[PDB]
Amino acid sequence: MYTTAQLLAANEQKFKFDPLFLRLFFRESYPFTTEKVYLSQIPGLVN
Amino acid sequence: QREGINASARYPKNWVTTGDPAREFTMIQSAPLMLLADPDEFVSVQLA
Repeated sequence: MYTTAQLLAANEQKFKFDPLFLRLFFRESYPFTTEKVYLSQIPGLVN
Repeated sequence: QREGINASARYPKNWVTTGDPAREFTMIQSAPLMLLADPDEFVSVQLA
């Protein structure tokens, strides 16, 4: 019963994480009000 | 406990004996328990 045993340690030491690609590549975000989404592309190719 | 100073880093104590042989003392007491918040942070590489 006389075994209090106080501490002061709550070490996390648990992670290594930074995506950086949403910040390197995805700088622009766009919320939708539309159920579905189009995204087309035009190729230019002549002789 | 007489000064309630048990909780400390070091502990000086100077004192003297009585009687025909008169002689003094100097004293230090302590209790190191050195620690590491992250025991696995350091790697001990034994070179050979």
